[PDB]
Amino acid sequence: AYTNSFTRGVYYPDKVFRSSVLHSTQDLFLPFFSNVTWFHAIDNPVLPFNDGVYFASTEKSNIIRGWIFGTTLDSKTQSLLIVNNATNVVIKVCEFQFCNDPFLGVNCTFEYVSFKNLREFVFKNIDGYFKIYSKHTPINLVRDLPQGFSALEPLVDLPIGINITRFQTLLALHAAYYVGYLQPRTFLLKYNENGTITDAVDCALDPLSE
Amino acid sequence: TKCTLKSFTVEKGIYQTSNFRVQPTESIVRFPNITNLCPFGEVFNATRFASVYAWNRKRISNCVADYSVLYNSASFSTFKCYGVSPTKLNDLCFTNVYADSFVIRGDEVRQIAPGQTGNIADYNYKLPDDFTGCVIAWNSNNLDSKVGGNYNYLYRLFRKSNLKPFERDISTEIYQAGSTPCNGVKGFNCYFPLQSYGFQPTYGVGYQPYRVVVLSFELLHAPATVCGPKKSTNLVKNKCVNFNFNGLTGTGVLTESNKKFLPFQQFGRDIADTTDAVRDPQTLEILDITPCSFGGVSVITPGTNTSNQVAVLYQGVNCTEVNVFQTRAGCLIGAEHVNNSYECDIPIGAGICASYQTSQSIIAYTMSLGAENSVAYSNNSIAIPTNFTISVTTEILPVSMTKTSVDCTMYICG
Amino acid sequence: YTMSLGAENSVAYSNNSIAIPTNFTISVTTEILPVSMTKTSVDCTMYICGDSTECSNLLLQYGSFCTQLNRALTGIAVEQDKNTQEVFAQVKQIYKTPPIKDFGGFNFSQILPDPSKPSKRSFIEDLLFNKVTKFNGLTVLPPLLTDEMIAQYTSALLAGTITSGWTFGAGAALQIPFAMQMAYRFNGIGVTQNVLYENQKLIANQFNSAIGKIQDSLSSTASALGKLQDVVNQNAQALNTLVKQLSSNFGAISSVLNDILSRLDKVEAEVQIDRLITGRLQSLQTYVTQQLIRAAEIRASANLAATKMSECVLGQSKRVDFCGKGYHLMSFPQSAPHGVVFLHVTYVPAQEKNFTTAPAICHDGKAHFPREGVFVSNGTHWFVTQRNFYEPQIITTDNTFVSGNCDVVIGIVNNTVYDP
Amino acid sequence: SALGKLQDVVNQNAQALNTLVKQLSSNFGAISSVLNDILSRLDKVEAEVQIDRLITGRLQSLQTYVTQQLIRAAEIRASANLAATKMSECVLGQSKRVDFCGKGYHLMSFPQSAPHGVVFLHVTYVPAQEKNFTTAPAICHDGKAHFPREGVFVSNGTHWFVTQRNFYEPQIITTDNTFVSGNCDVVIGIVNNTVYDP
Repeated sequence: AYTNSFTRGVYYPDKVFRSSVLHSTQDLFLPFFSNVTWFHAIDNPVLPFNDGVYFASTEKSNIIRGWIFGTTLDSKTQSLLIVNNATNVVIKVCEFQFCNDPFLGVNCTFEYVSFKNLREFVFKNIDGYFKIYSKHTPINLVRDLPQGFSALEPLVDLPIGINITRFQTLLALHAAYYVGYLQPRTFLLKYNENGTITDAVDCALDPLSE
Repeated sequence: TKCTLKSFTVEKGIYQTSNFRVQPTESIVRFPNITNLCPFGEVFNATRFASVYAWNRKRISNCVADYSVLYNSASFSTFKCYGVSPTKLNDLCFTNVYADSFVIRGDEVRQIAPGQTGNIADYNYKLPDDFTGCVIAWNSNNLDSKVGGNYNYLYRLFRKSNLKPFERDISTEIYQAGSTPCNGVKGFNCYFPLQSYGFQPTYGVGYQPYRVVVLSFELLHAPATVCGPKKSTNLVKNKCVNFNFNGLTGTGVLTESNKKFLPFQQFGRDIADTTDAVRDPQTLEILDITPCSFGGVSVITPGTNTSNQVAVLYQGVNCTEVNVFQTRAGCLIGAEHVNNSYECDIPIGAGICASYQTSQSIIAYTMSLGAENSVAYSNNSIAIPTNFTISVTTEILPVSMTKTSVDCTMYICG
Repeated sequence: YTMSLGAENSVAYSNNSIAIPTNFTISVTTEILPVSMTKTSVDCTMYICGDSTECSNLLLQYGSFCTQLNRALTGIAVEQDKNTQEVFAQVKQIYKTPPIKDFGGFNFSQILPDPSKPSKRSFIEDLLFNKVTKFNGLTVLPPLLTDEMIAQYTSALLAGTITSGWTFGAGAALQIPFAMQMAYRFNGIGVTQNVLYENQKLIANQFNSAIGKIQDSLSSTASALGKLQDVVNQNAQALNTLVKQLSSNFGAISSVLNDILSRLDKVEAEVQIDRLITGRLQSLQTYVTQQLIRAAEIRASANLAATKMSECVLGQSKRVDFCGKGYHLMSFPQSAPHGVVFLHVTYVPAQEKNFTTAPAICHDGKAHFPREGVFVSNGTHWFVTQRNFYEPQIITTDNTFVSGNCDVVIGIVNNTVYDP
Repeated sequence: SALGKLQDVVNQNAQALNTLVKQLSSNFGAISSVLNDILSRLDKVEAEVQIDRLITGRLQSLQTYVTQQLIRAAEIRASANLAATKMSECVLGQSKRVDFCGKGYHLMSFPQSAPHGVVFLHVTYVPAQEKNFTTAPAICHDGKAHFPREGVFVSNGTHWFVTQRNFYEPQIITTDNTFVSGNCDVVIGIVNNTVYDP
């Protein structure tokens, strides 16, 4: 099952204000208009991480609550954990094995806490500086992602140094969601007067985009 | 002017000489209040470090220190730096520091730098060749060696392939050194990948242990979690000043900002991508860097043969920033304005022209394009000239130049 | 596809026939030329060293490169005034328009100085000025002339050109009525002056209409400013490159000059800054070289414009495809950003008609010839006409001369040449 | 000061050579700009590096000089093309091109040599003494319209005359100096007058 990625998976490039500029960079990005896998909350498989990921979920009961990432995902060594515990957000790298089907029933070197509802995220590994970006909004559709622009906003950099080869999403249980991979791509951007990006081009998309 | 033109005599004209940058009025310093002491004392007096394949990436953050305690320290047998000089460390600010630290024999300490080779570099700790940081060590035969050999210290002697920059690997699996298919079994061409030093206190320097730290440095646009011991001033605005924010030196008008930032933006940047707006790290004040006014100094003069007097055009300047006369072209000091208009003489810009005249002074005026003339036109008017003249205008053209030649060889090499 | 070279046309050559036109057009053909680029200047020390005194000293190792860079951009900057002045300030006196427009039909109003507006721009010049689209040691100097002074010169040139013919370039503006002016331009291209008066109402209305069509062309056509907008874009593009070049490393550890100085010992920073200096210096020499070449290129267009001014405005050129296409009558300058626009006014024949011709005629058995023009017949009678308009005149004593007995000539014919 | 163009060319060459010389004093990051110092203080394996800086610097100054010379030579060549054209148009003939062979209606020109240049003395006409008159683009006589074979029709009030277009020289309108262009009706601003017949 698929949806099109459209121009989804765009995120803020650096911590710099610029005045309305048509700026450019090469970075890990979601390939424009790629088809990307569609999932039904009947299923939360283990997926590769590869270079980096886009994830998004279309919800109203908000069944999605987190992700687990790492080498083993069974906690036999460190494995990254993220869970939005409602008003708050847990992050850990724990070797403690939680439930072997990993849902909330309705030692760690790091441990911390901070269909209309589309929640969107982007994840990448850079020299063990693991960077994450985000957005969430109401939308008027279940089956496919919205075609309009927005640059996702930084959550964290995690310089934790884990070999994240695999990951899986996490739930609260007694929705639909979508996943795809980033690629090193040359890009063009459109800032505004308030230091804020407002459109972008994947140069690697086609000869016009070049 | 005389020095710009490298001569004691100068003709009538208008001449570049300098740019008057309105001077930086004071030197601001601003840093995060992160002034608790860094654990470098515990690092450089550590009880021990790890065996070198498992080198300690000890992140150092959220603190400050006087590095002169360290770079003048009698502790070190080795103290080296890359992309930085140690005298500057007390001015520096860093996003993070990482004290990549371990024990090895003295013969392998020379492997610990960019471009270096051998199994400690290649199978235990490989630097980026694009490093920024420092390499520090002390001979530890006093503490790490023991009689009968201290075998608690180890290194990777073998691996299938060399380490990438900052790669780390704890695997104990048998190294297949050749055609023997090891299948987890040691033997001929099937070896354990680690080796133990067995440090005896009687060993010579080549086998004597060394405690080692490599300070890997991170410097990026995010707030400086580390600095040297240097102390902030108060903040200042709306004046041309010298400044530092978060280790970044700069100079400009620290204007109040109409430039709305996003919350995560520590800086804003020019078309040049040079820093162009800044945040006070403590006061969280977004400052907009308007340039310090930088007037090109066009000196206006008759010739020194004629007169010693002068006028000055600071190009693009408003006179308040510095008798005087403002223009669209900038601030004209020392000329005398005139309501009349004549033909131009020294051209200045935006229709302004000047000359020196009689009580003598340099007048400045808007130029006259010429005599103005209403023609006697109609549907029936004519004029026809009853008399005429011959005339002899003289036209001058260059047609050649002096044929030079150079032996590039004898010119360069004599 | 293979491009068309145009549609083909086998012209029907013969030893015996001519096509001679019965009607024409007073079409107006626009032309555009650059005259100046933006007067930049770079303080090479400010650009290279950015107020690092350390760098500012170190640069003396490279000696007089920084002075000759200022000198070269100064030389360009000076000759921009020269270009702008030498195109427009060709007229010696600021002629001003008469209070009444008694031209004999020609509705100049759109290209004149606007007599109501506070600035002397024409209606068409306003469309042009409305069509067209730095902090780090780079600077832009002002033009010497103001944009309104430029309008006074184009106004004056146009006013002399209206009130006095071409005479105001070479003498006083000897006044003569504008209908007599057109009769001279006609008299130039072999069109006998009577032909103007014989068609004046129509001829003026063609001009008026053609002017209106140029307004609409410039109003509609976003590409019309192509040459002038190109010159602006190239110089903006060059500076934007020269600014972004500040950020190249040239093999230094950083392209931020202050950053090196904020990390390093002088003994290191000398080597690093030797790279940046050599880099920024090579980039600035590159820009200056391209500006010198582009300034020579603009100076060709400035000499070309100054000549188009000296010929097409201040006379009637004999040079085919110099003052617009075809049998040129007159031209008007209009100002623009960085450049100039010419309206060229030209007589173009349009309605052809075919005829029989003989290069000579025999009446006394001696050969007669056209004192000017061609011998022609439709087959009913023989006539002579001037070259570019079908005015059949009876072949007479009055429009011919004789050159001996007929024997040598070929295609010659018998005809009854009349004597009054 | 009239000869400023030629003196400027000489000054530009002199300025360029003096610059090219003076750059030999610059060290370009070498310990001395005198080549013999390095060769008399240092020894080959070290000496080469400083010598290579001097080579690089001296060479880049020479590259710059040659490049400015090419551009400057292109300007002089454009000026030589202009001169060659004025020689052919103005000296080997007379120019129809207004002001090209000097300002005014051109008569003739004389060349004179000068160092690195040429000068022309352009002999030109300029009109000098206006009289105003009234004018009409045609005459009507005997129900025929008349036009000048050459010249303009003018009046001092007291008389009407044909005259040549650029020097006042009046003559009476005659059947000889006029041509007829048909009946009287079509012309604007035409006037009644007698045209004489000899």
